[PDB]
Amino acid sequence: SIPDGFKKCKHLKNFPLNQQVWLIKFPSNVDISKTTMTIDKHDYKIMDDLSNMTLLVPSESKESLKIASTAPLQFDKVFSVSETAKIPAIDYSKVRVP
Amino acid sequence: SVVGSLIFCLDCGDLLENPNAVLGSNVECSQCKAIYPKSQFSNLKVVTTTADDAFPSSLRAKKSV
Amino acid sequence: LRLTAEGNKWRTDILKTSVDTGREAAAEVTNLDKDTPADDPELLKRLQEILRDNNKSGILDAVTSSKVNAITSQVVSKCVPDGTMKKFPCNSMQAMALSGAKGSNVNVSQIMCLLGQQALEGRRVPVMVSGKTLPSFKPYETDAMAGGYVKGRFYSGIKPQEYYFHCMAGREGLIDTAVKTSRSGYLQRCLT
Amino acid sequence: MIVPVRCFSCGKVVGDKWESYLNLLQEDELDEGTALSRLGLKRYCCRRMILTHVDLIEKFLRYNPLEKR
Amino acid sequence: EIESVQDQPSVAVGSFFKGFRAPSDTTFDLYKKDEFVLHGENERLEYEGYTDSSSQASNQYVVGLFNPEKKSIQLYKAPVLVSKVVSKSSKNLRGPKIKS
Amino acid sequence: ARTADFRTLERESRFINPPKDKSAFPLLQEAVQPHIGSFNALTEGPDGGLLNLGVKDIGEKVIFDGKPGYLGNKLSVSVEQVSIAKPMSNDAVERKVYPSESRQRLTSYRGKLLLKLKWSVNNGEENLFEVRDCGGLPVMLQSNRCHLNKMSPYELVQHKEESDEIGGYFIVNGIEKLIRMLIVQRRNHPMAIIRPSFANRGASYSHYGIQIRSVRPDQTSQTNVLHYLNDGQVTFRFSWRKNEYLVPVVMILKALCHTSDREIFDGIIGNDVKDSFLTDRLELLLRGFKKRYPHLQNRTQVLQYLGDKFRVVFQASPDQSDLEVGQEVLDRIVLVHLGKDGSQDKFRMLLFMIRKLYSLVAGECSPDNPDATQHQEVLLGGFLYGMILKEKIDEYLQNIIAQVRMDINRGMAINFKDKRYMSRVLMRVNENIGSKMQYFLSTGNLVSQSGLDLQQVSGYTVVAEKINFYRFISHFRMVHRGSFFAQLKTTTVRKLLPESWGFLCPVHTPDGSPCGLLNHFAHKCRISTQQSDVSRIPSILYSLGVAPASHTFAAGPSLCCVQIDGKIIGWVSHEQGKIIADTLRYWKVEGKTPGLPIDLEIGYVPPSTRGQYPGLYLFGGHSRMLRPVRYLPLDKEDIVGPFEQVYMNIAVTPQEIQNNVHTHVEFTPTNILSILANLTPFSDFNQSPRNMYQCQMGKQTMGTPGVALCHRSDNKLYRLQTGQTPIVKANLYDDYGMDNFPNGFNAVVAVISYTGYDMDDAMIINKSADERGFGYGT
Amino acid sequence: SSRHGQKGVCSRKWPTIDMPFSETGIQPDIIINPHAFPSRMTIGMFVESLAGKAGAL
Amino acid sequence: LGIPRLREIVMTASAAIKTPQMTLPIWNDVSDEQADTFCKSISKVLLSEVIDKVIVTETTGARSYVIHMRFFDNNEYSEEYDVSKEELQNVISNQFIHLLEAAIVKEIKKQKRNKVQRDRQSAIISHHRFITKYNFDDESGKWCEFKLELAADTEKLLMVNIVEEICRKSIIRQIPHIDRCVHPEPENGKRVLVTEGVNFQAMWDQEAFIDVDGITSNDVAAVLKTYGVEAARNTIVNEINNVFSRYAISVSFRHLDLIADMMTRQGTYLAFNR
DNA sequence: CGATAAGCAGATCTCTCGATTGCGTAT
DNA sequence: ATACGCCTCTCTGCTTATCG
RNA sequence: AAUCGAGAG
Ligand SMILES: [Zn+2]
Ligand SMILES: [Zn+2]
Repeated sequence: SIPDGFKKCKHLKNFPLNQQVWLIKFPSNVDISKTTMTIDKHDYKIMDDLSNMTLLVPSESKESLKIASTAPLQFDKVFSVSETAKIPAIDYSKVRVP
Repeated sequence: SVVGSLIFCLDCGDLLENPNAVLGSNVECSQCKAIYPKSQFSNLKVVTTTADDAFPSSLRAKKSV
Repeated sequence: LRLTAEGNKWRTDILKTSVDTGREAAAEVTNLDKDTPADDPELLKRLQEILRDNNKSGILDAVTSSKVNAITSQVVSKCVPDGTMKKFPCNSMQAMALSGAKGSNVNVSQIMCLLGQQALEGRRVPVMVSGKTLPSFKPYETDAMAGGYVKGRFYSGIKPQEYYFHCMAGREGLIDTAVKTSRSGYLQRCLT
Repeated sequence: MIVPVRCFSCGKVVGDKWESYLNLLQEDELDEGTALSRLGLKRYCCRRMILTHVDLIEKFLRYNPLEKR
Repeated sequence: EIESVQDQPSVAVGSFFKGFRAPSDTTFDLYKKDEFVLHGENERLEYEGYTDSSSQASNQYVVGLFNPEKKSIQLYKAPVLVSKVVSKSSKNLRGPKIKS
Repeated sequence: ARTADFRTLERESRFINPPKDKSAFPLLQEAVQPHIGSFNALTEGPDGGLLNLGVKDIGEKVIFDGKPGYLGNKLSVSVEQVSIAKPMSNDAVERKVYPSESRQRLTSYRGKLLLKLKWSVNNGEENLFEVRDCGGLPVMLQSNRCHLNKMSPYELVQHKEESDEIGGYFIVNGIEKLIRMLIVQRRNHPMAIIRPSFANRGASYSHYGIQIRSVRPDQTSQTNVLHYLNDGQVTFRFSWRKNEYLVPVVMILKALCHTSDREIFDGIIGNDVKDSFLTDRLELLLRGFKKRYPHLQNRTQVLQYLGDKFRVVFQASPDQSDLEVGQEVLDRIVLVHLGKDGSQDKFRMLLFMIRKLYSLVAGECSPDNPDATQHQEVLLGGFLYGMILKEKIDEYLQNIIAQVRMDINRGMAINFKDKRYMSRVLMRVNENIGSKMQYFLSTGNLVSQSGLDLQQVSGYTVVAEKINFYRFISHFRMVHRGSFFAQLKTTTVRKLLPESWGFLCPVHTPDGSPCGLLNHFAHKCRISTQQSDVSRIPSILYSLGVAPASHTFAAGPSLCCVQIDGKIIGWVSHEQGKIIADTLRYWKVEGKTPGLPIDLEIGYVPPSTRGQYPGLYLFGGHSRMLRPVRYLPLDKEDIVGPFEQVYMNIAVTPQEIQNNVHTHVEFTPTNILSILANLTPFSDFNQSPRNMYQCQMGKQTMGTPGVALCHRSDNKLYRLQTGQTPIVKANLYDDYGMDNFPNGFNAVVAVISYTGYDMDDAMIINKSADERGFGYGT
Repeated sequence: SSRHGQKGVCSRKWPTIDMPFSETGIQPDIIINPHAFPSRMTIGMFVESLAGKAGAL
Repeated sequence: LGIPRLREIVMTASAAIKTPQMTLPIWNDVSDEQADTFCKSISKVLLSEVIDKVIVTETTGARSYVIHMRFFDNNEYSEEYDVSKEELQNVISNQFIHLLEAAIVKEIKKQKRNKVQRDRQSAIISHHRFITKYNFDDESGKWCEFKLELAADTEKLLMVNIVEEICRKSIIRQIPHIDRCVHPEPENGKRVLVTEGVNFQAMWDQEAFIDVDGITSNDVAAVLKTYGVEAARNTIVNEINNVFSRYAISVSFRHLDLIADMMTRQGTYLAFNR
C-alpha cells in the first residue's frame, strides 16, 4: 500500500565519495542555503551529540536506497546547532536597595 | 546482538533463547524463524557487585568519615 | 518589655558570635577541617550525604542545636536582668515571671532577648529534596537562621523565614496536644 | 450602622457631629485630626467614635421593599 | 566554506535499532508527500518506516564530506525516518473474532 | 505621608452610589476566581467545553435485538452535545429568575439541562435525534450560566443581591452549598513511591512503585501503578469499576505499538550497557514474558488476548472483535492523558516509567513525597461537578439500553427505526439527572459506578455558612487533603512543609481535629482553570537543542528528559537542560515569543547524588497552583508553581538578594499568607499559636453577614449592630473592601489588674459602655 | 476577643463609677488582665494598643 | 518512653517487649579497657558487618558463579569486632554456604512453578551441594572466593540479592536474644553495662566481669521466667516508676505497688485488659 | 506431637447546632 | 398516581493449619 | 434513630 499524496522520488543525485562523513543538525531559523559563531547576526551554541543512525545512500541506480558498508557505515562526527539567548547579568546597584 | 547474557537477532531485533536451554546446535528465532548456532556465544558473562548500601555496619561508617 | 542601650549592645554583640556556629557545626559533623569555607565542594557533598541519610541528618541537627542553644543561654544570662531598663519589682513582666503568677524565664527571654532555635519533634526544620530549607536559602547553607535558629524576639518582631519556622513549631505543638489528649484516656479506663 | 448617639467611654453626645464631620472633610479640605478637633472632640475616646464610624445605614437603605426599583 | 547545498532528495538517515545489519540483497523505496514513507523487503523481513510529523517541521539535518587539504567542504540534506522492521511469518496470525 | 488612611469620603460616596461599571475591589473576585472559572470551563473554552468532551469520550453504547454472523439490528444510543440554560421560569413566554427569588422561596436555583440523544441504527443507516430535558441542573452564582454574570455593583444592588456579591456557591432547598477544593496528586507525572502497603498487596511484592495519575482532556483521571516484584517482573495496575486488575508490563508494552524486544532494551537501557543491575532485571523481565506468554508473538495477538481477558467487566458489545476491544481497553486505561492516536508516546512514557522504577529500586533516585505540596494539585470543584455530570449521563445512557434489553427479554417485539418506540422507551427510564446532581450538592455523597479516581465517598460539599464575612470568604479558599486522612495517625501528613511557601498559608489552619489537614491558600495563590497554549513549545525546544524523542535512543538519569504534560519531547544533557530551563524562563517572562505562556511552569530537576529523578518537566494544564514572584533579570513579574519552586532561590525581600544566588524575589513577604492571616495586626510580634487562634476566632465573630438581609431567609443569622473600622489595619483591609463588612469595634482597653474578676482569661466590660450600645447585636 | 487570640468571657459589667479613671477623665470600656500576656506572648496586642491610641489622637 | 511504655507494661503485659534490656553491674576491679573488651565479646557480629563488597561473576561457558567476598582489612575488623581469620573462615565454611545453597534451591523450586587448602576445598565440595572451588585467604584474611555451578535448566537468577540477604541473615558470633552491649557513662557512682537484649543465663557464666547478683532487666516477662513473681513485681514497680522520672511527675509508690500486686496476683504477668 | 507461616477478632470525655434520610416497578 | 421488595495507607492476642 | 457537616472546653 501507498498512503495518499505520497509520490516516490525516481531520479536522485550523485555523491562524490571514494573525505570525512559529517552530520550537522540546524534549527528551523537557519537558512541552510547561506564553537560559538555568528550566522546572519545571530548567536548559536554548537556541541557534539551502539549506534542507531544508519546511512542510506543511493546505489548505482538512482532509484533506491542501500546501507553502506566499507555492519553499517556511521558518520565520523555528529554536530548540533542550537538557538540561544543572552541572559542579562542583574545590575545589583538598582535592585539591591537598603 | 550479544549484550552480557542477552542476545538479540540482527534482523528482527527479537530476543533469542539462551543457548543452553533448548535442543542442541540450534537456537531458533521465534519471529524471523531463523537458525542460530551455539558457536561464537562462548561465554555470556555478567559481573555484579553489591549495592554498597547493602551492608550497614559500624565499620562501614568509619570507612569514609 | 524593653532593654537598655547597653543591654541591646550586649545582645547584638553576643548574637554576632552566632554567625559562624552553623558553619563550624557542619565542618565538624562532616569531619572537615575547621575554618573551611562554607562554599567548599567537599563540604557541600558531605552535607548532601547527610541530607540523604536520616541518622547523619539527625546528628548534624542535634550538634548544631546544642551550639545555638549555648549561644541563646549566653545571651539570656548576659541580658536578663542586668540589661533591662525597668527592673524588678517595678518591671511587671519580670515580676510575674519570677513570682509564679504567670509565665516563666523562658517566656521573658523570648519576649525580651531571643526566641532561639525552633525544634520540630526533636530536630531542626524539615529540608526539601534539594537541600533547601526554604526558597530564600541557598542549597546546603550552613547558616543557623537557615536551620530554624531565630535571632528575633517578640518585642522587635521576627523576619519572614523566622515567622515561617515559628509557625511550623506552633502547628506541631497544636497537633501534639490533640494527639496526647486523644491517647491519654484508654489507659485510665482499662486500669480503673 | 448609623452613628451612635453618645461616645461609649465617657458619654459625650457625638451623634450630631457625623454630618458636620463629613461636611468639614469634603467642603473644607481638612484632615481628620483637624476636623475632629474643630468639632470639639479632644479625648481620643470621643475622637475614635467619629473617626472610625462606617455608616452602613446608607448601604442598607438601597434595599427598599416599599418602592419600585 | 560552504559551497553547495542540496535540496533535492539524495540521502536519508533511519533509526531501526541498535546494531542493525542488513543483507546486500535488500533495498528501500522512498515516498514524499513534508511527511515521508520508506519501504523495503526480503524473503522474511519488511523494512517499513514512517516519520514523526510533529518533529520534522522543526528539526533539520545536514550531511556532507570535508576536505582535509582544501576548504570547499561538501554539504547535503537528509531527512530522518523512524522505521519499524517487521517479520513476514509473524505478520498475519490472528484468531476468532469473539471467543464464545 | 500617612501609612494608612480611613478613606472616609470615598467609602461613604461608594456606599451612596454603587459603581456602574465594575466593583472597586478586584482582589475580592480573584479569591473566588477558582470556583467561578472551574464552573465556566465546562461550557465554554476551547474544544467546546468539558461536558462536550466528556460526552465525546463516553461515545456510543450499542445493543442488538436478535431478530434474523447476524446479531440483529444494532441500536447505538449516545449524546454528542450537552447544554445548560440560565434558570428561567413559566409564570408561554418564560421570564428570568434571579437567586434572590430562590433564596426567598426556600428552593433551589437551577437551570434546565438538555442533552440531544443520537438514536443511531446500523452504523449510519438512519439516525433519530431528539433533545431531552434531564431536570433542573443547579448552577453556581456569578458563573456564565448565572444571571448575575456581568452585572455591575449597581445592577447587583438593583436585583437585590449585594453591592459586591460573589459567586462560587450553589443554592439547594434555599440553602447555600459549596464544593470544597481537594488536593490530589499532580497530573500526568510519574512519581516514584515507596509504600509498605505495596508490599502488603501480596507476596513477592516490593514496596517500590511508580504511580502516575493521567488526566483526560475532559478532566477525568486514570491512575496507573507500576509495581515491582522481588523476582524481577514489573506489574501494571488499574481500576475500572471499583475493582482492581493487574497486567504484566510487557503485555501492554507490546500492545501499545508494534515493537521488537531490542527496542524495549534500548528504551529502558540507554547507553548504560555496562549497568548489571538494569541488564539483569531487564533480562528477567523479557524472558519472563516470553515464558509466560509464548503464543503472543505480535501486537495483534497481544491485543486479542487482552480483549478476551476483558469482556464482561468492560461491557463490550457482542459485535466488538477481540482485537478492537483490546484496543479499546488500551486506549481507555493506559496513560489516558495521551489519549487515543498516541500509542507511540504511551510506549515512550511506559519505558521511561520502567527505567524510573529500576532507578528507585536501585537507590539512585529518592522517592517522591506524595503529601508534599511539590507533587500535588487542586481538584477545583467545578471540574468535579463536570465529572459527576459525565458519570450520571453515562449511567443514563446505560439505563436506557437496559430498558430496551428488558423489552427484548420480556418477549415484546421492537423496531429500532421507530420514533414511536424511541419515545416509548425514553419515558420508562429516569431522566432526573438534575435531581441527582441536586442530591449530590445537598448531601455531599458521591453515588458512582466509578470512584472518579477519588478516595473518599461522602464529605464533598459543605454549607457556605455566613456567620460572618471572614467565614464566608474563607470557604472559598479552603483546601482539604481528603476525609481519608481525617481519621489516621500519621502526624507527618499535617506537618507544615517548606514546599508550601507562598501557596498554603502557614497560619490559617483550624485547631483540634482538622489541624494540618484543612488548609487555606495564600491570598495571591492562583489555581489555573484552563490549558495554556503548548503546541509551539516542542518546536521552540528543538531549536533550543532538545534532541527529538523518536530517533535519539537515550535513557537514564545520566541525561535530562524533557517532557511536556507527561509527553516525552526529547533528551538533552544536564548542563544544556539547565541552560534550556533558564532561557525558557527568560523568554516566558519577556512577552515577545508567542509560544511561551506566562502560566508555563518549567519545573527543572538538576542531577544530584541519590536525589530526585532529574529531567526538565514542563506543565501547562488545569488545576495547577501558581503564585506571582518578581523575576530579577529584566525585573518583571513571573509565575511559579510548587514543583518549580523547590529548586529556585527566591529572596524574601530585596535587601538580602545575593550575587549569583538569587534569580527571583517576592513582591512582598505578606503575599505568602491568607486574607485572615494578613488581617492580623502586627502578626510578626505574636506567638504563632495565637495567630492561628486569631484566624480561627475571626471566622466566629458576630460581625455583619451582609446588607441585603431583608431578601434572605437563612436559618440563623448573627448581626452586629454598630461596627467600626479598625484604627490599626493592614493595607489589605481596604483592598478586599472589608469596610463593607465591619467585624468589631475600637475599644479603650486598660491592661490592668484592678477588678479581681478577670484573672484566668475573663475580661471586664464597662457597664455604662454596655448601656450605650457597645457590642450590641441581634 | 481581640485580633490577637485573646479570647475571654465577660465576667462582670463593672459600674462606671467603680471603674478606674484616668487623668484625662476617660474610663476604659474593656479591662484585660496583665497576666494574659506573659505566657501567651501577644506583643502585637501591646503595640496595637499603642498605635490605636496614637491614631485616635 | 512515656505512654507507649505504660501501654507495654500495664495495658498489654507484652512478653515481646520492644526494647529488652539488662543492666549488668561491673565488679569494682575491672578496668575500662576490659569493660570494652567484654562489651565487644558479648555483642553480636553478623557476616554483613565484616564484608566490604561481594563480586558475582556469572559465566555461561554448565552455568557457573564465582562469588568473591571482599572483607575489611584484618587490622580493622579483628580490632573492632573481636573476629579472627579462623572464626570468619569457620563461619563461611559452615553456615554461609549452607544458607546460600538453601536459598538457591528454594529459588529454583519457586522458579519451577599446601595440601591443607586442597583438603579443605575437597571437604567443602563433599559436604555442600553444588560448590566446585573454595579458597580463603588464610595469610591475610582479606577475601574468600568460591565457585558455584548450577544446572542448564536453571533460569537466570540475580545471585546478588540472595547473596546480600544471606550475608545479612548469617551470624558470626551471636549470643541468643542479644544484639549489642554498650558501656555508657557511669551515673550516681555505680558503673553499669546495658545490653540491647535479655539473656539471663548467658551472663550467668561471666562471673569475672559481671556481678550476677545485681543483673536487673527491663523485660518483666523474662525476669518472671527466671527469678519469680516477686522480682517481676519489683521490676514492674521500677519500670512503671522510671517512666514518670523523666517527666518529673511525682507519683507515690503506694499506687504503683498496689497496681503491681494486682498485676501479679495469680503468680503471672496479668495485664489490664479483657 | 510440634513450630512457625498464616488467618481472624475486638478494641483503639462532655456539650451545642443544622441537614438529609430510597429507587424501580407492575397495574 | 402509586404500593412490593430491592441497595484505597494500624495493632496484640486467640485459633487453625501443615508439612517434614 | 442514624449519617454527614460545623463547632466549645
Ligand atoms: Zn530474529
Ligand atoms: Zn468620649
